[PDB]
Amino acid sequence: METLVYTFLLIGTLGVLFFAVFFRDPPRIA
Amino acid sequence: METLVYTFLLIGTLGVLFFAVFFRDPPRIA
Amino acid sequence: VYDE
Amino acid sequence: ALRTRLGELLRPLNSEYGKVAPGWGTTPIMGFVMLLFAVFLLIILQIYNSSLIIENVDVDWASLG
Amino acid sequence: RGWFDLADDWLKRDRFVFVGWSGLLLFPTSYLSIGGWFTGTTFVTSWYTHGLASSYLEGCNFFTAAVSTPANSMGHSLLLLWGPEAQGDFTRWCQIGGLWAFCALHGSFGLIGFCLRQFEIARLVGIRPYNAIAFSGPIAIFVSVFLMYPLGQASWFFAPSLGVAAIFRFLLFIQGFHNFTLNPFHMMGVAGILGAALLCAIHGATVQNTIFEDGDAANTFRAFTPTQAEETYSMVTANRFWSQIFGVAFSNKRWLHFFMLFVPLAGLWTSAIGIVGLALNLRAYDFVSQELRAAEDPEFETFYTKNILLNEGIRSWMAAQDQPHENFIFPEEVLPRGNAL
Amino acid sequence: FTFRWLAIHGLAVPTVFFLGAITSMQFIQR
Amino acid sequence: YWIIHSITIPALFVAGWLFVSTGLAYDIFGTPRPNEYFTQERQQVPLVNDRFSAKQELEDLTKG
Amino acid sequence: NVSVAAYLAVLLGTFVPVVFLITLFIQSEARKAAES
Amino acid sequence: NVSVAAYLAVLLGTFVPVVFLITLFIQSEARKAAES
Amino acid sequence: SGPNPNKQPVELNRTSLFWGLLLIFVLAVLFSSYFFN
Amino acid sequence: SGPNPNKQPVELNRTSLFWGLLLIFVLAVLFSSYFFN
Amino acid sequence: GLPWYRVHTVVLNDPGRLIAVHLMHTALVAGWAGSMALYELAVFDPSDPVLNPMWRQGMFVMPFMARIGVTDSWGGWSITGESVANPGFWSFEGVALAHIGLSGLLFLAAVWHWVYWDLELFRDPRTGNPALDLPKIFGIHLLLSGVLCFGFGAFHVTGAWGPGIWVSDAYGITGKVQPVAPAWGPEGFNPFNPSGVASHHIAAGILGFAAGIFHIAVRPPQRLYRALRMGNIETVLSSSIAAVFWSAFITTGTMWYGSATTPIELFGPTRYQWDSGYFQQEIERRVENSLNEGLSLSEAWSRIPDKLAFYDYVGNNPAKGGLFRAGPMNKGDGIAEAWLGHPIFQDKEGRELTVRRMPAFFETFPVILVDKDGIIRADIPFRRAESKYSIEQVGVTTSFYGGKLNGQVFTDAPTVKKYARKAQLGEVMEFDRTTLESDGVFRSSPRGWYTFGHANFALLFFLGHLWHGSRTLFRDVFSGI
Amino acid sequence: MTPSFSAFINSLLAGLFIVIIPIGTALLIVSQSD
Ligand code: CLA
Ligand code: CLA
Ligand code: CLA
Ligand code: CLA
Ligand SMILES: C=Cc1c(C)c2cc3nc(c4c5[nH]c(cc6nc(cc1[nH]2)C(C)=C6CC)c(C)c5C(=O)[C@@H]4C(=O)OC)[C@@H](CCC(=O)OC/C=C(\C)CCC[C@H](C)CCC[C@H](C)CCCC(C)C)[C@@H]3C
Ligand SMILES: CCCCCCCCCCCCCCCC(=O)OC[C@H](COP(=O)(O)OC[C@@H](O)CO)OC(=O)CCCCCCCCCCCCCCC
Ligand SMILES: CC1=CCCC(C)(C)[C@H]1/C=C/C(C)=C/C=C/C(C)=C/C=C/C=C(C)/C=C/C=C(C)/C=C/C1=C(C)CCCC1(C)C
Ligand SMILES: CC1=CCCC(C)(C)[C@H]1/C=C/C(C)=C/C=C/C(C)=C/C=C/C=C(C)/C=C/C=C(C)/C=C/C1=C(C)CCCC1(C)C
Ligand SMILES: [Cl-]
Repeated sequence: METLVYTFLLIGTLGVLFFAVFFRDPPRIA
Repeated sequence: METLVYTFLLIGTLGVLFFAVFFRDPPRIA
Repeated sequence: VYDE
Repeated sequence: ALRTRLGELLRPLNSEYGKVAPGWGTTPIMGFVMLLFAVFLLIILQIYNSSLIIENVDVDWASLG
Repeated sequence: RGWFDLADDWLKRDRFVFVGWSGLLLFPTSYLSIGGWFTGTTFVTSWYTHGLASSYLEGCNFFTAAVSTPANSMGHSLLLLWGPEAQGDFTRWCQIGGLWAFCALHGSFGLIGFCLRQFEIARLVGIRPYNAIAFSGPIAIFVSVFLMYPLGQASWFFAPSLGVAAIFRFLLFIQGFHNFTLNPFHMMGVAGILGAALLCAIHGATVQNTIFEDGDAANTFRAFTPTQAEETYSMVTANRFWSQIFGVAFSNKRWLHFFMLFVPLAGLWTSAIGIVGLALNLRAYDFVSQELRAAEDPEFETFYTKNILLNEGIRSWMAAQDQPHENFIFPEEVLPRGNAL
Repeated sequence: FTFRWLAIHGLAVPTVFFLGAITSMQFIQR
Repeated sequence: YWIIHSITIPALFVAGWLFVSTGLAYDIFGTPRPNEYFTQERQQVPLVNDRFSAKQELEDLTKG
Repeated sequence: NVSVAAYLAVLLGTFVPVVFLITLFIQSEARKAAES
Repeated sequence: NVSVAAYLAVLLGTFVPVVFLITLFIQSEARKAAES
Repeated sequence: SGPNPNKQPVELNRTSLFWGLLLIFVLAVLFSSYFFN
Repeated sequence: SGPNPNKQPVELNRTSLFWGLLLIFVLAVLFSSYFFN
Repeated sequence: GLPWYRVHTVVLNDPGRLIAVHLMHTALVAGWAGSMALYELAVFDPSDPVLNPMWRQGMFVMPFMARIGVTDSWGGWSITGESVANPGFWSFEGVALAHIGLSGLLFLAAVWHWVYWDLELFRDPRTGNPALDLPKIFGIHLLLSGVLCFGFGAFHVTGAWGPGIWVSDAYGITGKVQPVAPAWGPEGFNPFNPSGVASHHIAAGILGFAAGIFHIAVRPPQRLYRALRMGNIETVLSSSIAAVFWSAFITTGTMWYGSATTPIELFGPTRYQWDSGYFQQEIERRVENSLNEGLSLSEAWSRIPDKLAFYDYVGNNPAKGGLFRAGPMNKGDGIAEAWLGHPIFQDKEGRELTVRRMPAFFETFPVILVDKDGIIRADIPFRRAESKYSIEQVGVTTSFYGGKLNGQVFTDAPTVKKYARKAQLGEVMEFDRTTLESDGVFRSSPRGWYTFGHANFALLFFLGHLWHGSRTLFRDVFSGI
Repeated sequence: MTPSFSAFINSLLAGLFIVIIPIGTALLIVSQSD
């Protein structure tokens, strides 16, 4: 069952990377 | 070990009651 | 005295 | 600011904020006491380290009895 | 003015080498530590402590010469020259490894003095003291590895000896007896160090490749003047580049430099936590589930079990000569081997 | 007798002594 | 000055040379000579066993 | 043969800091949207 | 007597809804404080 | 894309927060014995 | 009592949120094997 | 707005809410103490005080309760194993309930101080803006701490108006809570003298009382006030963190190396007692003394107490556990049931063979049997290696003296090599592993866990001292240059 | 007074007359002179 936890953690990390890339705060000149 | 969960749940409910009583939104005439 |  | 009996009782203890003694005050006394404390710490450290053997002293479990 | 004031004025003079109040602790301690290390690697032997030759006088080179740790008979003694072990005899003090304690103690106080020097100089130039907080990383490394680890162990003997091959031995010894690669805090330390090197290289290349054309010469080092209010490289171009190459990029120069500061410091502090854990043999040596699986299944093998076997081989084949005080005598039959498995 | 002078000779008189000692070590029989 | 150095530095280098060639380094620092690593009675590696008798133990080991 | 509270520790030590960060970010965005 | 799953069910079932409500309340209070 | 006109703020008053916390804790107390069986 | 003048608002930008989520998930990945042992 | 890592700095210039948050932290700490004590009581088994002590069951706060007088439970049992007729309120349960009630009262006080933050006491009379006269506060609290220290040393420890402190023998066989008289000579400074604790607390309390009087009466010099930033709370924080990690390092050292304040019956043996064979030498001495009296070997080994033999076991070494090997030592190597007795190995030649003890440094150590001449006579091959000194070949036979197996001799190669493997761990002991599903991997004693936690805490607090001292000394340039 | 105690007190003096006293002398001498 620990394999489920490992896979869940890995995909959560990958999803966090995906959201950080494609949903970041858009840089603008101030 | 389940006794610790039961006691934690009961104490949490009592604390929720305490905070609802003594930290409610103060009623005002508007 | 008092420090400033 | 609320006034209370305990607040008025303890007010003089929190009254002289920023009050300082002139110049170096009692700094040499503080330095001398710090030097004595450093010597004492060195003595007790070297006793536990066994680098210092006071007579009548045995840093060991067997000294318990 | 007062003696202090005049001494403070003299110590704060703009000379070639800033002395300061912290210099009174830094210069003698650091000088004595470095000189003692040179003396130990040049003349002092390790024959009566480790059963080894570690001096240029004995025939060692730069790699194999070291200031070896004291004998395992000394314990966690301060090994003062006037202490009961040496009793004022310089020769016996050097033979028992007291020069290692000399170097370690005066070097720890030299590190403290250098940290205080960074603090002092930062207070005079008027800048925030983010140095002497970065140096807290190396300070923690030295304290955990050279002081806390032997203090948690049997004696100063198991501390790292001050030498190249001695440091390599210490690495392999810790790997064999603790499986320190498997330690998660060491993993965080490795990540911090490698990420800091990555940040240094990538930031240098990014700045060098995003400079403004501020000069007519092909060599662009002259186009930067010392008092330059304008930025010498394009932050917007660098941001766009990494935003569209890596998917994310720095937009704040401040944050970027704080991150380049934070990564190695955090890595060093995590590794220090791991070494402090090792000091009491509280190590992440093995996974219990994997050991149980391998015990009840001879056909179950992973690289972790191979690492366990390698560590066992390291311990068994290095115990006899690495710990001569224990008088380990291991017959060839009990020495682990691949064929023996 | 300046701080630079004293620091230099502190880092020079042992340096030359050790260089001479190591040069002598190079001609030991071994 | 340079003149001074032209005498002090070579003399200091020769003193450093003689500190090793005359055998004074072995006596001062206790480093064993190549012919006195193992004595006739003690063919094993000499190791200190007690911290509080280390001086006497080293005197016994290095006596021969 | 893995432990049991082990799962509890992993899941909670993942969730407790994640929901804290999400709550803080949502609060900050709420302040930004209200002021703007 | 049931496995950490029963423990995981009770503790997560309690927390996931609790932290959701706390986040929503904090967001609402943040908007109220920002607009006043 | 562009600004979405259907965006609306979401509010939960303190009374609602306490009602929710009480409901969740009471449901946990009730169903903990059955989950632990 | 009364309105306190020290109250200040807290801000977490999105970069900080993503840094925190990445740190928590990476620490979980690292220490899960050791917690499961 | 404020970043996430500066939020609590809102209570910096608010003495009332600073007191409130400190009250909240104290309430949390007291509540943790009470809850941990209750959990340990729910877990603790007082059935076998000698072979299943508190330090073998993972008890952490119970040793600290027992070190200064709490030894009985409302369950009619005591740590020493002596049944008590009327326990008394100040049992472990009573202490836990008192700490929980104190946590609740501190929580209520924190709520009140947070709500009622604006008090005239916290505002300077000269300028309305709130302020704290840190030197006078330090003098008052130092006088309070000196009074508490003198009271603890003179009344509690000496037993004049207290229970005393835990005192054990040199080998942790007969220890209990008793009063100690102060030792004012040089003999009060070695860490292994309980009288030194009483004399220390009395003298240090008197000196602290005098120092508090001074720091109340005398204002600081202007030079020190400007140099140390004494009008700033952050310099107090930095100095307190410095003293705190200093004390943490000292307590870590005393716990790891051993002291009169770290009894072996409460925290377990130290690693240096196994390194030097502290209990093995005593056991051999006792056996030799019994033999010299004329007693036979079986009688001499039947004289060795089970507790003393259990102390000479490498599974009780704090340096044999793991970082992620969680739980009590009973979860590690099973619960000890009885001593099997000292084994003696003899080859076909009859030479006494001794199994070399496993050093704490070795996760796996070879099984080696040596005679009085230290010559390797028998061994167990690594895995499946060709052997010339195998136990089946040398014909080693083992005989047990004392314990359950007293008078029993074993010849079968398998049982002899099993007993040799068990004897490389020190005195042979029988364990049951079914009650806790033990895994056979050694755990760490509470001594080692305390040492690890507080050493890491001391290092992190050295980092905190550096950061907060830099903050308070370079405040002016913090927003930037 | 064990030989250890004597070594300790002599250690204290040597630190005063070989490290503390000389190094400060220079600081007071050279600071006052400049
Ligand atoms: C009426 C007050 C009171 C009493 C009688 C107790 C009694 C007890 N507590 Mg509790 N506790 C209290 C208040 C109290 N507590 C509060 C307010 C807190 C919250 C902070 C706690 C938090 C707490 C925890 C977390 C734990 C206890 C524990 C204990 C037990 C062991 C105590 C021990 O070893 O301390 C040892 C204390 C020290 C060694 C500290 C010494 C003081 C230092 C050295 C001062 C240093 C600075 C000083 C100012 C310098 C002086 C200068 C000098 C010149 C004078 C004991 C039954 C332990 C236990 O067994 O669990 C239940 C435990 O783990 N307590
Ligand atoms: C000074 C602190 C301290 C110390 C020394 C101890 C010591 C002990 N405790 Mg106690 N405990 C403490 C604080 C402490 N406790 C606190 C604060 C709590 C409340 C949560 C508890 C609750 C508690 C319980 C409920 C139990 C213990 C038990 C124990 C014993 C074994 C613990 C063990 O094996 O550790 C194992 C530790 C680990 C496997 C990990 C430690 C943390 C490492 C260093 C990594 C953590 C950082 C890392 C980044 C986290 C990643 C998070 C990621 C998922 C995001 C031992 C006597 C047990 C026992 O036998 O008592 C009867 C037991 O059942 N403790
Ligand atoms: C008595 C101890 C003490 C006290 C009162 C303070 C108080 C303060 N510190 Mg200092 N600090 C301390 C110890 C202490 N610190 C130590 C030991 C370290 C080294 C790690 C630091 C490192 C440090 C830094 C680097 C900074 C501060 C800052 C601050 C300020 C704001 C803290 C904040 O909002 O955190 C908010 C924290 C959170 C929202 C979550 C943090 C949760 C942590 C990461 C893990 C959880 C810990 C756990 C719940 C309980 C720990 C157990 C305990 C025994 C340690 C405040 C004045 C900050 C400041 O304002 O200065 C400019 C700042 O930048 N401190
Ligand atoms: C790397 C180490 C380091 C650094 C950079 C700092 C830096 C700082 N500290 Mg901290 N501190 C440290 C270690 C350190 N400290 C340690 C280990 C302690 C003991 C717990 C303290 C205790 C402390 C207090 C109580 C205070 C400071 C303060 C300060 C600040 C002013 C400078 C000062 O007072 O220096 C302090 C001087 C030194 C660290 C030098 C020590 C040199 C000693 C005296 C020589 C000993 C020689 C002798 C032979 C030793 C023998 C040992 C041998 C037996 C092994 C500054 C931010 C003060 C401040 O203003 O806070 C904002 C303040 O109030 N610190
Ligand atoms: C092995 C790697 C390594 C070395 C050799 C090293 C060395 C140095 N870094 C310094 C600075 C720094 N290090 C920093 C970050 C880092 N430094 C790192 C890793 C290292 N740093 C890492 C990983 C980081 C990231 C956190 C910063 C931020 C600074 C500085 O501010 C400072 C500087 O200005 O550098 C530019 C200098 C400290 C001078 C000093 O203490 O006063 C004099 C020297 C003393 C007191 C040491 C003598 C005593 C030593 C500890 C024991 C004796 C050692 C022998 C002499 C030699 C033994 C050799 C064998 C081990 C092989 C020195 C040149
Ligand atoms: C084709 C692209 C291929 C790669 C795509 C993925 C790479 C980009 C990843 C983005 C997320 C990382 C940053 C999050 C946080 C975030 O959103 O950062 C945003 C941040 C930009 O922030 P700003 O400069 O705008 O911040 C201004 C400050 O005021 C904010 O405090 O970017 C960076 O700081 C540099 C990032 C370093 C790179 C870190 C890489 C970490 C990799 C971890 C991998 C784990 C793998 C586990 C596998 C199981
Ligand atoms: C060729 C080469 C290639 C690569 C580049 C390169 C590295 C630059 C180069 C190397 C060149 C080389 C080889 C450079 C090497 C230069 C050398 C060997 C310098 C030696 C300096 C010795 C010192 C400072 C000893 C001082 C003694 C002291 C302080 C005594 C201390 C004492 C001790 C023992 C303890 C007791 C107390 C006292 C009395 C205090
Ligand atoms: C309110 C009140 C008023 C009157 C009525 C009343 C009901 C009687 C009363 C209530 C009184 C009551 C019920 C008081 C009881 C209050 C309680 C139960 C307080 C609990 C405290 C627990 C703490 C501080 C644990 C902290 C864990 C930490 C720091 C992290 C630990 C670890 C982890 C896991 C993470 C990694 C680090 C490590 C160290 C490994
Ligand atoms: Cl392999």
